[PDB]
Amino acid sequence: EVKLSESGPGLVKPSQSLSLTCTVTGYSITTNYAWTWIRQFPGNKLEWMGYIRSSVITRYNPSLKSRISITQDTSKNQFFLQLNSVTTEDTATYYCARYDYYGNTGDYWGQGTSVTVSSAKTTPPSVYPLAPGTAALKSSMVTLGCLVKGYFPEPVTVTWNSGSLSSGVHTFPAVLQSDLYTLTSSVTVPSSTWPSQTVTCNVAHPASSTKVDKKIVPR
Amino acid sequence: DIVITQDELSNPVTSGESVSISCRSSRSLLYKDGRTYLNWFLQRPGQSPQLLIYLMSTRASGVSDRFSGSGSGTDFTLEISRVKAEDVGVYYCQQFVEYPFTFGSGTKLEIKRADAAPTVSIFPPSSEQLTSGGASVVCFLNNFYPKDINVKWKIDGSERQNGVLNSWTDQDSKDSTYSMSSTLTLTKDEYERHNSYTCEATHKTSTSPIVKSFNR
Ligand SMILES: COC(=O)[C@@H]1[C@H]2CC[C@@H](C[C@@H]1O)N2C
Repeated sequence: EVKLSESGPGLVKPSQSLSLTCTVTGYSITTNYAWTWIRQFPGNKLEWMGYIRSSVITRYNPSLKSRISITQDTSKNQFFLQLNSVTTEDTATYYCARYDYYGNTGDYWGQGTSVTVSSAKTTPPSVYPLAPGTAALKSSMVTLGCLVKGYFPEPVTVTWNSGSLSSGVHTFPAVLQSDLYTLTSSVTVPSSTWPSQTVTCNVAHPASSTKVDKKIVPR
Repeated sequence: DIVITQDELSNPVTSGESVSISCRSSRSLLYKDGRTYLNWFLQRPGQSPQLLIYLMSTRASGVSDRFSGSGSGTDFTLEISRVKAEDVGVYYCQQFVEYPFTFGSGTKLEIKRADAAPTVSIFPPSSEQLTSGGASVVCFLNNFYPKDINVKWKIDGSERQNGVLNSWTDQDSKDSTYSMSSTLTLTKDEYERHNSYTCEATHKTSTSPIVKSFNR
């Protein structure tokens, strides 16, 4: 079917201009559909921003004023979003979607791309291993984990053993502090398996272009 | 413009029962064509919204027949027959009659399940973090129900409240449970000054607090 994917810088300095791209595949954007941009603020409040249709029809949210501009490129099949003079107030996750006449969107939404407006500098995260200090009642489960600390801005994706281990995994919401994010993730496996079979955690921080893999070893 | 109000549910519901979510508009959403433009979406933790119903009572494609909408021109209801654990998340309604296409504040759905006691795991600072001058102690309290929980840290037996940061997850879509991680962060020189560090969790599933601990 159809697929939409938003891309763009996850960090913008206040006063500046924000710019995101939504690349469609499997379907042409030069169709009479409302190719729209929507955003979700911290608190989960959802807001409609605007849309471009039939390549030359654009409508916008009165409230964004005249700092919003929605354009496209038929050759590459992508429409763009541009928002002038952004303030922290604009920090949020941006989703592109395809609405039709009757408000139906189907499964035609992008994965959303997080944008943060701030003056702070991008800082990659430091990954630390969480092993058990001592032993415990084996012949059951063992819980290991990773600690991601001091990264800016959101987000960071954590996967275990390159993603080939998804059950028994728990990744917690990042908490802010001194304008620096920190979060943890746990994973639980049969004691009989660790540390024989090694267990790593991968942390990718797109904002800084870094990816870390950390093996959890016995202390 | 139009103001859409969503009411919160008063209590977690029982699996296999019928649930109703309500949304109200300060302006009628009926259009000159006789159609009522209201959309219902479900958004699960870490996902993009998902259209469920549109045109007030029409099922999006590939959506369970357990979901259905009804209403007037200003009062709407999403009915979920035989609610399943995979249905938790946040339900929003959107008006599609006039600019801007206003969204609803959202309604959260919680599933009732068997009370489970937390699985506590405490971990000490990594040699990597310590060679940095920092030191954090982590404690995971996994897969418990209900969500109400209280954690308490103690250094050398004495209660501590400075440096702790808690992060609760949302209700699991498979086993309906909740999980929390508490992190006690102190400076390295401070950590080398104490020997005992304990994590104490007080849940309804027991009078006595589950206490995990270690000694430097
Ligand atoms: C603000 O204009 C709209 O929402 C239009 C009208 C006409 C049909 C339906 C959807 C359109 O986008 N609306 C009731």
